[PDB]
This record gives sequence, structure tokens and C-alpha cells, in this order.
Amino acid sequence: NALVDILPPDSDSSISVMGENEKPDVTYADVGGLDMQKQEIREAVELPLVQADLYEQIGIDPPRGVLLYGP
Amino acid sequence: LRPGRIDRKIEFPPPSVAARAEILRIHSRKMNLTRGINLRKVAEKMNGCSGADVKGVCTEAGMYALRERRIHVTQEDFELAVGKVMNKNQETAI
Amino acid sequence: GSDREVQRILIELLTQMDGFDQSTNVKVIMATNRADTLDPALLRPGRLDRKIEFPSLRDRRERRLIFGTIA
Amino acid sequence: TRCKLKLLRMERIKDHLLLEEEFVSNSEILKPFEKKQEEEKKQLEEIRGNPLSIGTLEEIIDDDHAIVTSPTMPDYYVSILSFVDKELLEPGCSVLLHHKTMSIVGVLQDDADPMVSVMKMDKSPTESYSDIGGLESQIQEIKESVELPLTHPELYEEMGIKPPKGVILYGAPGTGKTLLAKAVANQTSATFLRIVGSELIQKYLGDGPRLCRQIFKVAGENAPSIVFIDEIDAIGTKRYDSNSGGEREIQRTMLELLNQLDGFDDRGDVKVIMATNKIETLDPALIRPGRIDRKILFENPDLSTKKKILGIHTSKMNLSEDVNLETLVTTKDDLSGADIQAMCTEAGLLALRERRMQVTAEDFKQAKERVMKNKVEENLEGLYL
Amino acid sequence: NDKVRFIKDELRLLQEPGSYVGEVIKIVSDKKVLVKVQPEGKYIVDVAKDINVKDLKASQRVCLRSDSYMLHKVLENKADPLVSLMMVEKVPDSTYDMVGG
Ligand SMILES: Nc1ncnc2c1ncn2[C@@H]1O[C@H](COP(=O)(O)OP(=O)(O)OP(=O)(O)O)[C@@H](O)[C@H]1O
Ligand SMILES: [Mg+2]
Repeated sequence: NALVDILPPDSDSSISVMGENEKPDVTYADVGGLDMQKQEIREAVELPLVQADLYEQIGIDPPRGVLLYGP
Repeated sequence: LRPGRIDRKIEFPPPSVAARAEILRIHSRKMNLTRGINLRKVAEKMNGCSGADVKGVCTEAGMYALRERRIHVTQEDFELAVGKVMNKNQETAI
Repeated sequence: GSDREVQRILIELLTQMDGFDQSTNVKVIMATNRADTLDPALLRPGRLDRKIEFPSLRDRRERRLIFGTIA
Repeated sequence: TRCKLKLLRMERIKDHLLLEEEFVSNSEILKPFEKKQEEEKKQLEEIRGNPLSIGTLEEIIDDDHAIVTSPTMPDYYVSILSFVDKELLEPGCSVLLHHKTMSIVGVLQDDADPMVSVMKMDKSPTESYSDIGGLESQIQEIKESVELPLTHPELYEEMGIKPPKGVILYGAPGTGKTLLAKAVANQTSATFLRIVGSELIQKYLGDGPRLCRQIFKVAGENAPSIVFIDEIDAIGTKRYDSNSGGEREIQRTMLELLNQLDGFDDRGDVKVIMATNKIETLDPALIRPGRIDRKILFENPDLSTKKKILGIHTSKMNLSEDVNLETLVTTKDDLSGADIQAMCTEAGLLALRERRMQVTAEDFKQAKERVMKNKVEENLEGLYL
Repeated sequence: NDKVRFIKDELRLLQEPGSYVGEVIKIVSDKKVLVKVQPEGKYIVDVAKDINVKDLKASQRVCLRSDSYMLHKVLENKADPLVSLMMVEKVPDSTYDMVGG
């Protein structure tokens, strides 16, 4: 019982990432309606990954966590 | 409230035109402002009830200038924003 | 004991959403079917900020589309 | 001034000398101790070693065995051996086992609880009787049944018969009931337990009956005692759903309140003191006189009693010749004593807003207008029905 | 010469029969300390000649050597239990000028 070495934070994970597996079968052709929630999710999710630099230079903080709720 | 338990009662007004313009000014400092922008004109358009409303119009304008792909927040964005926030609060409270 | 395991998990989940701030990852999306059991510390700001409600009444131009992609 | 400091210096020449003397004689002056205390400490320590594993006693057998259960879990059939008395062994008790062969090496364990913290009080009120003065004869019935059989065992052996038990306090609000209790527990200096009656209703179901059986086992131990159930009216409305209240939770609290105070149990000395403003919801098995003896009835005082009452509160405030003490009393026409106390807290609140540090005739006649406007704004009768 | 003699002795130091984290419930004036091993049950066990029972205060996280549960050192770590409850809640404080107007 001694710490003899460290392991990567990538190694010994609960779940392998799924972004390397094949992509979900649904695409935007099968989304029909709910076009009003579709403009609030392209902003909240998609835009802060590709371009972190638009949020910061204006001075606004991007939305943190996203909740989905309904019937 | 049996008599003699409370010695101070603080009523919290909905926002005055001096009270709504002093909260709006503190948040406006993070946004960019180009010359000509009066923050008193925006503070007379609104009517407020709460200090969540007065901060959410300034927050909505930093979302229109993000979509545009404009670094600076200039004076068209706060015309659209006052129209969305006042229109949103009349459609959840009805 | 089973209440003390549920509860240790949830307390740990708040303290790890805090650390997750200022990383390129868009903070955790999560969903619930009945939003009226939601613990108050979870939904508090600093962890979840956006509440994308999903209507079910919709109008005649947004119901049409749902028919059109299943058709 | 000088009175206080002579005595405080007198107890800091006692504390200093006693600590130096009592430290030196445990580390240098050893003759009635010495050999015999060095042998006894050496024998008990060697024989049981350490670490010692604390256990909990489920049951005794009289042939010197026990079944103890570790709190971790693995049960054990241990032996009672050497340097142990069976006078303290009994269910629930905490024993020391030897971590290899578990034999009960002794009992000395009592580990305080945060459930016996909330019940027991640390307080020592900073008011004593005659800061309640007025309604004079209403504290001179609670002194005939709480204080007086402890102080004179003579008089209640001389008449014979069983002594009184208990009291209920009920009546007009603003008649001081809460400070009346806070005064009969400070005079006697008996072990004063204190519970609000609203903690006996909890979201948990059937947890009521376990909590007040606990309260009375703690109370019986420290006896002689005074139990304050402050606000036993509160059990009449406070509820979280209709089964955490309703007939279900209200019957569980009655049943419990009935057993603790008179049952087969053959209770030791618990005096009970209840504060309340509902007499017509109580169990008819308590206002059965002969649990609870003289009940105390309180009403709004009259104009000469309210002259004694306004003199306790106005010495606090700054004093002037201008002040018209007698004319605040006259005008009030059987108004309670909780207002008289809301008017002198209102005189120094107007005084601070000015930043004038004298309380005079002007600050008291202004503070009476603010106290009569809140109770009178809430009277929406307007034109008398 | 110093370096190859740091490694040879670091091989001895890394071997640990066992060491726990306990916490002081309460002291007793027997020169013994009631320490709760933090997942298990309680054990009363005295101190080593490295520390006094004057230094050990309530709810201080200590070091224990699982060979006979002998207190070695006081452990540096310890959090107030109120710092814990205030933080999982989380509530910002402010100043008077940001609530003004
Ligand atoms: N008859 C009295 N003599 C001296 N002081 C009094 C008298 N009546 C009230 N007071 C003062 O008024 C204060 C407020 O009283 P307290 O809060 O104890 O009254 P209460 O009748 O217990 O109220 P509730 O009706 O809410 O149960 C007391 O703490 C006490 O000093
Ligand atoms: Mg009271």
C-alpha cells in the first residue's frame, strides 16, 4: 500500500466514449416539428464548442447546463 | 406577528425610473458600447416589476450580437431585445 | 442505507459541475419526464441555467411537419 | 460597582491557589497514593491492553455471559471477566471488549447524542421573578406546586396527603405566559427541559411516539425536573400532509402525551409546565383535575396592575422630568402587556432615526401612535357593523 | 553517492503495514482518545509519545497505524462541517452598490 505510479485520466473510465462508435441513426431529416426548440439548441450546444471566441469577446457567459422537460 | 415580535418591515418596490436605470447601468459595462448610446432611453422604454427583467434585456442583446457575428453591441440589438422580453412576459403571465 | 447512497451521489454531482466550469465541453444536458420531483439545488443557477420546455399543443404548421417526415 | 469586583477577585485567588496545589500533589506529593495507585493502574491497563473495541449490550445472561453486537455487525457470545461491575450492565449500554478475545473488560461508556442535545437546555435566563411583576398572584400559584415541596419537605408531610402536580397556562395573549415559565425555571434552579409542541409532529410517520417516550426517560433520570411543553396548542393545526397530521398524527401525540404524564409507568418526578392559548382542544384526559391540580387563568391586567408593568420597562429607557408615565397607562383601557412592551422598543427606534439620545415625553407619545395604528389598520370593521 | 543511497532507503520507507484516517470524537482523561475509524466502528486507544491529549481537539482528523490503532500524528486535513453545508447550498454574497438604485 504505496502510490507507485499514476494512470491517465483517460484510462480507467466507467464508459468508452461513443463519439468514436458509429453516430445515432436519427438525422435532421427525421426531426419534423419542434422547430422552436431547434433554434435554442443550435445556439446552446453547437455554437460554444466550435467557436468559444464569439462569447468571450462580447463579454457574455455561454449558458452552462441544458435541461429538457415535458410530457 | 404577536404584538412586539417585529420592529422592521422592508417593503420592496417594483422599479422606479431611477431604480431601473441604476441596475441596467452596472450590467451594461461588460458589453461593448460605441459612441452615441444613451442608457436612459432604454430605461424609459421598459417598465419593470423586478430586477430580473432589467438584467435580462441587457443579456438578450449580447445574444443578438453573438448571432450576427458582431464583436460590438450597438443600438439595433437593444430595439429587438426590448421587443422580445416585454412580449415574452405578457405571454407567460396571461 | 439506500437513501444514503442516492444522496452521496447527488452531492458529488453538484461539486463536479462546479469544477467543470471553464472547459470547452458544453455543460451536461439532462432530461426528466416529470420536472416536479426536481431537487432545488440541482436546478439552481451555476449548474443548470436554460429550461427548454417542449410544448405538446403546437400549431397547424408544426403538426403538419411531424406528419410529413413520418409520411 | 465595588460589590461585584470584591467577590470576582475572591474567586480568582481561590481558582489560582487550588489549581497550583492540586497539580503539584498529582506529580510530586504521593504517599496515600504512590505504590498502591501505581500497582492498580499498571494491573488494569496491562490486563486489557489496547485497542479496546466498543460494543453494545443486547442482553445479559446471569452466569456471566452476554451477547454483544458490534456496530459493524459480527455478533459475539462474550465472557464477563475481571474489573467489571454488573450494576451498570443492562440493555442499550456501551461496553469495552478486548479486540482479540472479547471479554467485557468493563463498563464506563456513555456517549452523548445530538438527540439528547436538543431536549436538554444550557440556558440561565437573565430575568428573575419581579421582571414579570404584576398579575402578582398568578406566579404565586406556580410557586405553591413547583418550588415549595422541594424547598420545605416539612409542610407537605405536616398536612399529609399527596402533593400537587403540574399546571396549565392559558388565557389572553400578551399576558406574559412565556416569560412566566422562564422565571419559575430560573428561581428553583432544577433541571429544566424544554420542547416546543410542534416538534412532536414530523413528516415521518409514527416517529412521534418514539420522540416523547425519549423525552421522559431523559427527564426521569435528571429528576427533580421541570418540563416546558411551550405551545401544546400548536399540535392542533401544524401538519405537512393529511396523514402526517389529521386524526392519525393527532391521536399518536395524545396517546403519547397521556402515557408520559400518568400511566402504569409509575413515573418519577416530572413536573410538567405547558404554555397554551387553546383549552377547548386539549384531551379531556388531562383537564381531568388530578393529573394537573390548579390551572392558571390569565386575563388582560387592569389600570393599576399596568402601572406596576410600565415601571419595569421604563427604567431601561433614559429618564426625564418631562416624561408622562401615568398617561400612557390611563388612556389604554384594558390593553394587554405585549403592546406595553412594543411601545418602549418603538421609543428608542424613533430616537435613533433622529440621532437624539434622550428619551423624553415627546418620544413616548409618538411611539404610542405607531403601536395603535398596526392593530387598528388590521381592524377592517370601520363603520361598526 | 547520495543519489544511489536515496533510492536504496526509499525502498524501505515506501513499505507500510497500514495507515488509516480517523477522527477524534472525544478525549478521556485516562490519556486515551476515542477515535472513529471513518468507514467502520469506534476504538478507544491511547496516544504515542509524539503528541499530547492537550493538542487534540474535537473533530480533528488524525493518523492511525492499523497495527494496533496507535495515534501517530495529527493529520493536516480537516474541514469545518458548516463550510460543507454552506458550500453545497452555494449562495453568493454581495455589496451595497450592486443592489443599489
Ligand atoms: N403582567 C405582566 N407583568 C410584567 N411583564 C409583562 C406582563 N405581561 C407581559 N409582560 C412582558 O411582555 C413580554 C412579551 O411577553 P411573552 O412574549 O412572554 O407573552 P405571551 O403572553 O407569552 O405571548 P403569546 O400570547 O404569543 O403566547 C414578556 O416577555 C414580559 O416582560
Ligand atoms: Mg409564549
